Amino acid sequence: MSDFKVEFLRNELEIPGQYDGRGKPLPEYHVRIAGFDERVTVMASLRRPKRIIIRGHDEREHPFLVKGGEDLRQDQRVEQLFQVMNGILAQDSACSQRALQLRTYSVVPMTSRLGLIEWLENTVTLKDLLLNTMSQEEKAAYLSDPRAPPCEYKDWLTKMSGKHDVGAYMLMYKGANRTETVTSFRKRESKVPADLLKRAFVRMSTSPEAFLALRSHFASSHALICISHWILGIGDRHLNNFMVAMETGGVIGIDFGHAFGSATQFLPVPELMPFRLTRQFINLMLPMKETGLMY
Amino acid sequence: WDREKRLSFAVPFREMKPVIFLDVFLPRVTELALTASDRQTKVAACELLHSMVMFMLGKATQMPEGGQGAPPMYQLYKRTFPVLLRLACDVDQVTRQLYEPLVMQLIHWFTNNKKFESQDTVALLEAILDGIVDPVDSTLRDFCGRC
Amino acid sequence: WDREKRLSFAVPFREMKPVIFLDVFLPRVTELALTASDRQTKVAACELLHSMVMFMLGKATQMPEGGQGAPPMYQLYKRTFPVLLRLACDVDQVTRQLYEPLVMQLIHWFTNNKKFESQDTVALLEAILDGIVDPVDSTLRDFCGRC
Amino acid sequence: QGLIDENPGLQLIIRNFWSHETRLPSNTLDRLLALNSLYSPKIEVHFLSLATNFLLEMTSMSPDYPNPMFEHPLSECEFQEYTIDSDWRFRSTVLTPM
Ligand SMILES: Nc1ncnc2c1ncn2[C@@H]1O[C@H](COP(=O)(O)OP(=O)(O)OP(=O)(O)O)[C@@H](O)[C@H]1O
Repeated sequence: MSDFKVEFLRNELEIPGQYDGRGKPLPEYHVRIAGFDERVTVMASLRRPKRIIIRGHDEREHPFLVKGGEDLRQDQRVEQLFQVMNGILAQDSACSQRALQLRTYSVVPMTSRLGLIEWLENTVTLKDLLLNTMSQEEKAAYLSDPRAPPCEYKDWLTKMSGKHDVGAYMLMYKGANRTETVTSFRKRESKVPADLLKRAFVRMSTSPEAFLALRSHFASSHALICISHWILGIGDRHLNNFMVAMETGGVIGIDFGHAFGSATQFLPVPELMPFRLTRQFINLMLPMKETGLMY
Repeated sequence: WDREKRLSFAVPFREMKPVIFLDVFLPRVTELALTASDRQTKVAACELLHSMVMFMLGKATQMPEGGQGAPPMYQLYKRTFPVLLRLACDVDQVTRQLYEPLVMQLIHWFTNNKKFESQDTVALLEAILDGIVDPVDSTLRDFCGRC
Repeated sequence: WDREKRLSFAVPFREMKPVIFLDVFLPRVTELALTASDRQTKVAACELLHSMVMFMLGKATQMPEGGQGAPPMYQLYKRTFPVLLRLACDVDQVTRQLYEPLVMQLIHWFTNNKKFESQDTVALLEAILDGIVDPVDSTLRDFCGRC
Repeated sequence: QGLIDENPGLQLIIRNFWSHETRLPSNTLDRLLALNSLYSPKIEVHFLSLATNFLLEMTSMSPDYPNPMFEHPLSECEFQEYTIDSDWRFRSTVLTPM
């Protein structure tokens, strides 16, 4: 990665996977590698993938995710799908009139154990965004200073008859009568701060007209993603697995190691929920339930 | 144009010191200064933007925060430098006599013992080296070359 | 103690803003803060010098001048740092609880990404490494070692 | 002469009497000019501290009196409250191993 430069006796490497079916290509206009750079960092999530940087002959950055050991064949195929969903969405009146499209993005399965997955620049994950709306005083409730889990959940497992951290859920579904689990879940759902995402968009927005619009596109793009993720049975909708496209303010559903029902098939902790409509989204729509614009 | 309010400006009253954040005025004042067809509006919108970019440089140079991320106002500089070029070689001669010297003045300041390494100058350089490219203006490119 | 007046301080009046140059008070206030035998004078002379060295750091950090010679207030720093040591480990416990933390606080600030190369820190280092030598005090040397 | 009086309570009432904006003017020039009338030699050892106590305390009401001198701190850092013993003590008065 230090040794690679533009030199003769080498086929100049066009930037990976930039070729697509959207019109005739103009191949020589596609970016090509000038070189790698003396910079790296590792992402927090369990396979510790890597924010590599490429400089192109355009004298421009392509920050990129290397992911690997996981086979990007599945991730490529779950995007072919999303490209054809943008296809029908652009091509029926009920969705062209609403300007409805997902964002897909480029996977490229560079080997059976790699891909250079494109980083969307000027974006942040929804958990990063959420904590970034908190003050140091509510952040104490995730530093886990008021109780050893952020909300009581891991310790409250003992009241729910579950002892250990992993798999103990396998017991609670036995005696989890509606009344005790709802009333205790409602006590936690009512602990964690009000109006966090309302605060996120008030911070983004210039003025009330710009807020009303930005709100609607987040909730619209979010809505379309969560049905289409359901349609292909994807799961593990963890709050790092969404990004706010921070310029346009829309949601992007980020990754798919558990596509095609395979999230809920895998035994040790079953996923009952088909997709995500949680509290800070209901709180984003507050004066009307999810039965409004989302529905 | 920014994630959090820069330009916090205390209005000189006698009883009190209420605060205006001037970075709400730029998105409209920049459009007036270029595109106002009424000439008297245009020049007054320029001298507001001039005094407001003087305010900008000063407030940044008090070091409201010293790096450790996006330098304060880099996100403004990235958005106001291309406006400053398009508006030096504006037609209106009263505008040109005000901003040709100001861009060269900025261009001097943005080479300096500390600041030559700053992303303030990266934003500046890539603004001007997008300036020379412009697909719809012949006089912008000449100016950006001389810049 | 200096060739030209640093510390130009505009008194907060309602009609007007007259200017005091505070660097005339130091030569007497430093002597009071150490050597005043009346205890009530002593502590009040300390909290003036504390607030006046807070003023000092701030006024220098606005960059009244950025080098190109003796840094502004280096000549004050060279004269006030040895006073600050002698006056942390003063006997009087009300004085000690005010200046032991302040010298460690200064000593943190005077290591930093820009300022670690500054003669502000050379003056500081050579003040403390004259502190450990003192031929007539046993407790100053211990403190300057811990510094 | 009541302006040097031995009891700090009466010393304060006569100070507060002259400080009033009808006894002794509020604009800084006429205050500075008027203070020359607040003298007779029996006060002289105290006078300079009184004249300055009448000028700076005109700032006790000024719009800048509660403003910060510099807007923000030296860099990213965080601050706390504190307390000082200030009661009965000079350091050199209690034995080591106790
Ligand atoms: N397009 C993207 N733009 C920016 N960040 C991304 C993007 N795609 C993935 N990430 C980052 O990569 C990290 C993990 O890799 P990725 O999401 O692709 O695979 P994953 O199987 O879901 O990994 P993991 O389960 O560990 O989160 C994410 O947590 C996120 O920080």
